[PDB]
Amino acid sequence: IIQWHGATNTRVPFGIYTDTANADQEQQRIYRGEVWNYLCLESEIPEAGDFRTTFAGETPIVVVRDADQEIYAFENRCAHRGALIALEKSGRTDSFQCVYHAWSYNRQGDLTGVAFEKGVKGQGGMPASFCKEEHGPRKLRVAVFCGLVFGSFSEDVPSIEDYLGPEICERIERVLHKPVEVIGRFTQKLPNNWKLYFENVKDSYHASLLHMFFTTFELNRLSQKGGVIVDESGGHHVSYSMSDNERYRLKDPSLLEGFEEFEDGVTLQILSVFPGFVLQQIQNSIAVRQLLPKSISSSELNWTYLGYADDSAEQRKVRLKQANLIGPAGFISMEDGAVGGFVQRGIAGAANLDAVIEMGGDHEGSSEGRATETSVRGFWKAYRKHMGQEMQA
Amino acid sequence: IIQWHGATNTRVPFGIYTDTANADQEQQRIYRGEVWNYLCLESEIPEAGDFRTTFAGETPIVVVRDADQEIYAFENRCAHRGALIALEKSGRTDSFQCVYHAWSYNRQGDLTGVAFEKGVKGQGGMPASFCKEEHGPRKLRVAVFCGLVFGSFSEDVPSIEDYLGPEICERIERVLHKPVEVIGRFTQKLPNNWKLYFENVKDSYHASLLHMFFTTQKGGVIVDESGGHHVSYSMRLKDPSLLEGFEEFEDGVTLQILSVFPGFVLQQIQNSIAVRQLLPKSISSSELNWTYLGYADDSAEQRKVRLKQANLIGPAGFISMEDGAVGGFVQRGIAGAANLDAVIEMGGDHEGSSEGRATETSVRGFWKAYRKHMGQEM
Amino acid sequence: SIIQWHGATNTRVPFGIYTDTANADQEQQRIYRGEVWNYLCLESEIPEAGDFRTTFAGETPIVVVRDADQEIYAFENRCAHRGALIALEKSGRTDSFQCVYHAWSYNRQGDLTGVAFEKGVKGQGGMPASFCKEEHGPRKLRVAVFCGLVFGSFSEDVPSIEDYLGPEICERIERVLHKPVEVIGRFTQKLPNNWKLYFENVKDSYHASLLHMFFTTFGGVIVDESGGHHVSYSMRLKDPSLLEGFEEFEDGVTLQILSVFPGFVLQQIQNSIAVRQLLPKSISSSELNWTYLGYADDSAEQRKVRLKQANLIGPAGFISMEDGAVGGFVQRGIAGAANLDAVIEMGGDHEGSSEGRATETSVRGFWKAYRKHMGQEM
Amino acid sequence: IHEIQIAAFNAAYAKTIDSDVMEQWPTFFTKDCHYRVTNVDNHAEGLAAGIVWADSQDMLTDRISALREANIYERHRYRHILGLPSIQSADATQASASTPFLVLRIMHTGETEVFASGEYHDKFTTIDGKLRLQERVAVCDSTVTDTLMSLPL
Amino acid sequence: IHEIQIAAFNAAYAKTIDSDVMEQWPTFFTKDCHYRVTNVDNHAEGLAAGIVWADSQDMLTDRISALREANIYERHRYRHILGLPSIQSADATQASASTPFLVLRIMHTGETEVFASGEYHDKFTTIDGKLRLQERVAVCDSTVTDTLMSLPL
Amino acid sequence: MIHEIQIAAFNAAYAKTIDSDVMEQWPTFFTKDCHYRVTNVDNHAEGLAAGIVWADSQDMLTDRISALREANIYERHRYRHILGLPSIQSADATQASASTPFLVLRIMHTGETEVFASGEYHDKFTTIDGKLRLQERVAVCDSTVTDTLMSLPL
Ligand code: FES
Ligand code: FES
Ligand code: FES
Ligand SMILES: [Fe+2]
Ligand SMILES: [Fe+2]
Ligand SMILES: [Fe+2]
Repeated sequence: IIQWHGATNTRVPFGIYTDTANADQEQQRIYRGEVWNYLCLESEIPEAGDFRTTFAGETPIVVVRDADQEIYAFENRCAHRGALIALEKSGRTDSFQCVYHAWSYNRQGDLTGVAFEKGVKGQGGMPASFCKEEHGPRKLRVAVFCGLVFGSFSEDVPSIEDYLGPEICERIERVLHKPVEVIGRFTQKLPNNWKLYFENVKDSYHASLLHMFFTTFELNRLSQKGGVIVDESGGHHVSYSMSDNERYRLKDPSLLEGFEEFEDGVTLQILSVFPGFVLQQIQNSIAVRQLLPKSISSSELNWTYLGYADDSAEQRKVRLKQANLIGPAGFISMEDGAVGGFVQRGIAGAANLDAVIEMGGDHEGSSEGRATETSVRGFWKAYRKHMGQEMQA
Repeated sequence: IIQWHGATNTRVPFGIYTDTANADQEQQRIYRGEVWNYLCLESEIPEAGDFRTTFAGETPIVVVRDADQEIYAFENRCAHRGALIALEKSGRTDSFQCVYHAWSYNRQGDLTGVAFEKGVKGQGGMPASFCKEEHGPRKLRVAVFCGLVFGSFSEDVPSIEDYLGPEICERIERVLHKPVEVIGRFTQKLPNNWKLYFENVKDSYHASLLHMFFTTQKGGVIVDESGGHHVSYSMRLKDPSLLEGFEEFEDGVTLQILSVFPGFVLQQIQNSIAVRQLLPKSISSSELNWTYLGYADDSAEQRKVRLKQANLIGPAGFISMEDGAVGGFVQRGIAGAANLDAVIEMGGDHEGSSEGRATETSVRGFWKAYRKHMGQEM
Repeated sequence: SIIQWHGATNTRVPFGIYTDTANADQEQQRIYRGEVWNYLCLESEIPEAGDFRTTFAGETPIVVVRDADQEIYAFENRCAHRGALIALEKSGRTDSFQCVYHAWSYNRQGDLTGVAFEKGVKGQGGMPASFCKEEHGPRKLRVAVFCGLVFGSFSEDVPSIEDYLGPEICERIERVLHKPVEVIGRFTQKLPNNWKLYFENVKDSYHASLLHMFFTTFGGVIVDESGGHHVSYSMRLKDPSLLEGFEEFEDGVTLQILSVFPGFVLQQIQNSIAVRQLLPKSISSSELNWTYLGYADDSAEQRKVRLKQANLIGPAGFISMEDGAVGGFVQRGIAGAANLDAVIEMGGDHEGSSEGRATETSVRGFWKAYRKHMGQEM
Repeated sequence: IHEIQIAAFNAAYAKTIDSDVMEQWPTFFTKDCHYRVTNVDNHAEGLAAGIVWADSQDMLTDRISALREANIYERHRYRHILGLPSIQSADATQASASTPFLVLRIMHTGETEVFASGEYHDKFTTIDGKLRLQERVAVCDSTVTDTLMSLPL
Repeated sequence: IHEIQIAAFNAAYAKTIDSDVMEQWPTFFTKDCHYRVTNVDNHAEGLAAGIVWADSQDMLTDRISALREANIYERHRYRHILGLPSIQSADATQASASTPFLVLRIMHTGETEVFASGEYHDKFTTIDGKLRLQERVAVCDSTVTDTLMSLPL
Repeated sequence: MIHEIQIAAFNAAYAKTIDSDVMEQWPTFFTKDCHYRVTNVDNHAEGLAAGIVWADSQDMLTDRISALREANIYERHRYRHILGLPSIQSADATQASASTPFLVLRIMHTGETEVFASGEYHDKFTTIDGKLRLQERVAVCDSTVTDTLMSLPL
């Protein structure tokens, strides 16, 4: 049914974007497997009891700051009959208590209380064989890296620094180097399979072809070196780009003027981490994105826009202006939203055929130049490894 | 998958609420098996030719009064090419006639006319091997009990009386003792598999836990022999007339909730009387049809009391609003847990009548009847 | 099993054929992308070099385009790189097609013409030396044009259009499309049913004066060789200018409705001329695209006649409105009956004409063609 | 003629259709009116056909007659939600105006959907007392109609 | 006492519910008010029951209290889109009118649906200067409520 | 004095400009020095400043419309706005603080209609040479979700 052409990722079967049994396996082997799922920023849950609800793949999750200053995460599912435990997007709690029969849970998600556990007036309640310690939602391992909070179902996933690898760690560190502040949340519903979007974000090939904004309004743009890094797993990547004045056939060029801040020269750094996290820096526009599967045919992109806690009002205003480049109405980003749906619909009659991904060769290693699909093939290397779909060469 | 842990109803596999192939078998083995499906009240079709269109499970039904008080029910499906026969929620008719090709049907669902059956000009028409007699929608057995009309596709289903059993029959009789009148209809669409609402109505355990209104009483539960049917009973507002009522029952029971597999509820809360019909719609949705009742003999002061008490029930019920959403929280909480099990052990594995709140006996009771109908006992 | 035929006869149709989603995938393979001709558009709608329209064959998106040699070409709307739709407009005019994703470009035949950065940029990246453009492109269709009707097929083996139509169909088409036509409106009607119920409907002479009561208030059919195609022929209003007409066909035929497997209709009802394209969408929904026509030679009075008669057709038509709904009556009447059969026994199957009022020979004809194509014969 | 007079006439027009007092709907038009239901694509290309096409009040009455007496369809209602009219030109007795609209359809069995939206393109005139339509063309945003269109917009 | 009068009351009624400043909702009614939410079916057959049924301002105050402090539901908001009212009769102080409404529900999670539509059947009085509802009956076009109704229409 | 009906006729011209895709006129509803932003109730409750669109000059608006015409790739589609009656917070003869409910439907060129956004505009109006002009418009959307992309402004 779901057959890869060969051992390379130069050919992807179009059926991988519409097969529902395959999508169920994604939930077991990816989302609840040996990966780290992006939950939220530490700064968004700073006081003891502060929690947010979100997802890992399809599975609802709660993430919460406890009184020892650590962050815990568990499955958002009551151990009695399955009810969501936490019903708010965010809030502040002592204990969690399921609304349905008042079972109680501490901030690690251990079951602490069962209504009428030992009966009322000597009648009913639980058998002796019911032990509260044997009954709770699944707990996630939690890792914090530069304020990014990630969760995993698996006791066997590598530590976060090892999962990420050295190249990715340093580049996360380069942007997330001092306190940040959330300045905006927006969600984009995508009309495609989650994978079309994650491929797209890795896809340096389309940067100056799909997105015409820069070429359209360019007058005096100084030219840049572009490259791609892929970690050894293949699952993670960074895309980067690096008179005196840039000039644009724009009535208000302020849109595009900013200030040096990275001591860097890198004007664009887009970083992805398997299976669904993005950190971006586009001049002074900083953001994180969380990508979640929703049905075989749709997914969700959750954006968190950032400034730095030390921003001056002027600097802030630069970020707020550059933000027009990104998000659902981004001068760049609006197009990333639609293009996966173009693929989802172009392949309607083609579930037996394959995508051709041959730019920059047949492997998944780092590369100078944008005219490569190495980071795309990279995604599928990590995908096929989690999924048990590798082939002998 | 939809694997039961063992013969116990202490563990229910979460997949039972999501597996579409199981749902199809529910349609064959429950709705069109040995059950009684609730259709409507006899007073809602009082005159010959009064009909209503409803469902048994997924299957559309016509229920209709004919001559001499007789009520009949059949599949709302033309025996020609399968068009709905009756297109109205309710009306009054001599004859059913299909709008497609003008086949007609009596009040019992027998085929009584085929357009151009004999041909026209001895051109075309049916072959001589064609007997109106041998073509018809499926007919349902009909049963009336204290005004409640029920329908079954099954010739082997026991009598309405044996199906309910004696306990349930008396508790039905208790509320439906004299003529009733419909004072309102509302439908509440539920964002869960039907089974979650049904377990919820039988779930005495949440009563005073989920519903934090009804505190700002001796309890107990009857379960029938099969497990399918159940009774729950109990015996700083600025305008507290919401809660003022009057004695009406010889017995001081102030709450009787009663369920009949696979989707019928009779409620008495104070002076608030209602019937509920639960219908599956998709794997993750269902529909609950409310009929609010008074008695024919209500005084004007009495009717008004029902009208204010209704604030407790229905889609915006101070109680019932919570019963609507809670199945949806289950449906969504288990999104990542199809291979795991609901833990249903309050009051052990007992599946019979009990006194007290701290049990889930009638919930397990529903699973015993369900696995019986579905052929999923171990 | 819900799709098991009852015999080699087409007098029984299994109701599961309208709901089984594996079977619908097979339809895509064996009908839409098999030995058929799918209607795309009129040649007059794409009259100049480079003019194109996007449409579907079955579920598969298509581009249909005029080139400089006066010829018309059609190819799958799928970029041979990663799958994006190529053309995103319903209609336009272009030199080359270019994918918006990574700017691969195609000629008006659908060959891949250009790969962005095939040889890298600044000598970095690009394709391997083994890559070859010639080896990648979307599936190209055969195109046939008959009396301005543009059809497309994916199959090398489909008969020529005239042979596919048969002689009787060809002349009935030639009778309506004899001089230049002009589009006078487009409307789409989404149908709440499986496509096959609509296509059966259009062939169903039996319903004509039963379902549609407009005429009593205020026959004859032919099937092709295949069964696939058919023809239906006919030889108190405050303002009766609605039905006022004029002679234009030198034969007195006042109604000619003609269908071409698996989803083209050409209709003439008095002076109301239209083409219909029927496209499947999901298992239980389809789409009916109406193209209202006039003759290029219409006078003003003639044209206004067409405009007025159009009140008979389309989504609000005095006839058509009932055609759009009746499919959904069948789709919903069979909800509990996936296991049962449509009964299609009316009229005899023979060489030549039949009286339309009392036969189902055209419907049976659809099923003979269908089973043939689907490999479902017995 | 001000926008709120047209708004007021629009309220009555909409109320008429929404409450299924359909026999009153023709009375809103002159004896020799044009009424048409169409969409933006047709409008854009100057195509003249309509889903409904009438050039007299009589034809509207007949359409309604047929709804009452002949046509078979499942019961459903509309809900019209109109915006403020825009006037392109107006006298003391005539106006060209457009009005944005949204029409929900609620099947008798309960389902509610956005059935149509767009703007009416109107020519208005004053007979005696109040406003009267000489032309109303409903230019619908969508080229798609779900199932059938039985009540006029 | 005309349309724009009523429309302006409605706007503030709607702003009240929509902006979750719900404590003030009951102040829109007289102390001896009638408030019912029903549907066209119930209304056509003269059936009196209400999804909500109140015959005093205080009863409404309690609904809002139950909503703030007692009842369990997932966070959501409403968005009212009202059409222009239409007057059956008016004097200087007392009015019968009806306003068409659409009410969208937006879950806190993001999903928007048409949740209810219909007309308000209204009885207005004056209470020194400012308009007040004697009676509002929200007559819904649909007999179906999705999941639950907690905020008033 | 600025009253509710000057604002509503202003809103109707605003909507008409977008719905009919005469988008070159949209920026002229605004002062040279305007603020325009598109946001959602959550950002507004928590005081967050970012916008899906964020403009502090008319020129910013014009630039947006130019990108729409010349640069950006998107499937064609239309909006239909349905506006309710404004209510005015503050007001004199030149200026008003005001709010107006909106519904925006998106209709794809292929036919689908969906409720695309709903909420309220939060306006600061001034008067230049006779009629209104927005010094500030903040579209506060009831939903945090945008379907696919937002191309046309609200
Ligand atoms: S489902 Fe949570 S306490 Fe019962
Ligand atoms: S389907 Fe009912 S008469 Fe033909
Ligand atoms: S998908 Fe068409 S160029 Fe890449
Ligand atoms: Fe991009
Ligand atoms: Fe309850
Ligand atoms: Fe017909």
